[PDB]
Amino acid sequence: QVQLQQPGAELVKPGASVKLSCKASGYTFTSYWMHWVKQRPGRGLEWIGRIDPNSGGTAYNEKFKSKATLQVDKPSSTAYMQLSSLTSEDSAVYYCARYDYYGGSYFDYWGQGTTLTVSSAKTTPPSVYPLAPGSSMVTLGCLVKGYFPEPVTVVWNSGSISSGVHTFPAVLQQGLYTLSSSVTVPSSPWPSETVTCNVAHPASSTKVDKAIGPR
Amino acid sequence: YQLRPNAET
Amino acid sequence: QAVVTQESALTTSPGETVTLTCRSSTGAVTTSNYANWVQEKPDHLFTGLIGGTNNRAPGVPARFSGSLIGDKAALTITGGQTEDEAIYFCALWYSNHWVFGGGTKLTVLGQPKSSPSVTLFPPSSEELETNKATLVCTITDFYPGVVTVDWSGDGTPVEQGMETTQPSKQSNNKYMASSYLTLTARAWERHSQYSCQVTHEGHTVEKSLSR
Ligand SMILES: [Zn+2]
Ligand SMILES: [Zn+2]
Repeated sequence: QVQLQQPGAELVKPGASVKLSCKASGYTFTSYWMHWVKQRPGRGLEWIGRIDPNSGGTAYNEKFKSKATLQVDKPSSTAYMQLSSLTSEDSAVYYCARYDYYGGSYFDYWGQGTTLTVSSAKTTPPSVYPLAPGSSMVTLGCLVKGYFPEPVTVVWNSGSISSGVHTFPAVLQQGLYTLSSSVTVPSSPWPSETVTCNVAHPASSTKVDKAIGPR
Repeated sequence: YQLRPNAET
Repeated sequence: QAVVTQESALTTSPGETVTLTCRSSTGAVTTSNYANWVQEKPDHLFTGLIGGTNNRAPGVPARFSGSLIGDKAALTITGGQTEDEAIYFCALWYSNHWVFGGGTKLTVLGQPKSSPSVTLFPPSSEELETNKATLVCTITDFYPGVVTVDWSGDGTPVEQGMETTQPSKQSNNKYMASSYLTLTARAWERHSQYSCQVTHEGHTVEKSLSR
């Protein structure tokens, strides 16, 4: 029942600043230190600093003292970290981790991290292309090419086909995302009966349905 | 080269 | 960063003992470095296990212990379990700041090795109409979760215009991944052989297509 909750993602433009939140529940907020860690899948984890909710006591990584600011709000039991003068280099997942300090010295519970994307790129709808072969059994796909920002939702036949499908994570080249979804069906249903992928990209108020036709 | 405990730890 | 280093990756089996280590570049890891060991399982699920070198964090399995070995910090897992397959991070204290290590990806053989299922997709003529060609190569059902995905154009290795996703855990606990090779329609009209090569556990496999 010890829990730390962090928003899933946040989009911001360079030069802006954000205020990440970490809701604490399941324990007495004031008797545990709270730490913030930055992760850029690429070159690991970096310790930002720590704040003592009880005394307001603060401790920052020298490399982050002009970049971050930590505080908390006791009544709501939530810790905050504001990042300023945002840049692309600030893009990453930010975690809040609960910390015990007594005759102890730990990091026990961690929130799940808020992935911050700092980019001045324009909202771009995805181009949905059918993935078919040209000679269970047959594997069909959908390419969701060049969109921004994330995310996009991919379903098959509105959610009629749920197993055999593999929706891969997005790769990013050029400041534009791309991913693809696969669904394997018996060589009987296709092309006999129909298979369709439904791609939704709310950010661009777009939605595309592609029937996968024989090649 | 850093290390140890302190009053910050 | 102040630089703590760990074993890149290690492999064990259910019921065995495996030990992970942690180096400080400054010198011998000491009790004053308050070694911390953290676990990261699929979908950024981080959990502290050990603190202050050997203090087990409440609500952590007894099979996890911490210590020093030579001039390094150690995380010992006795009687390894399938669920222990995850990434382990070391964290040392240097007077006024914490420094994490790169993390050790631990594999706990908990199931049979499963060869990769590879599918190569040609570019859609819809995408070809805009003048662009994208080759899609999906790789699924492999275990352990390490594969090397290479691209070839006319039997020649390709580095640029290619992105690969880091292996992903499937529902059935096996792994999956995908690779993309982007070309201009014109650059795709002049070459004939296109192949996605996947190396897994010392075994190589290819899926090719000739426009
Ligand atoms: Zn990392
Ligand atoms: Zn501290």
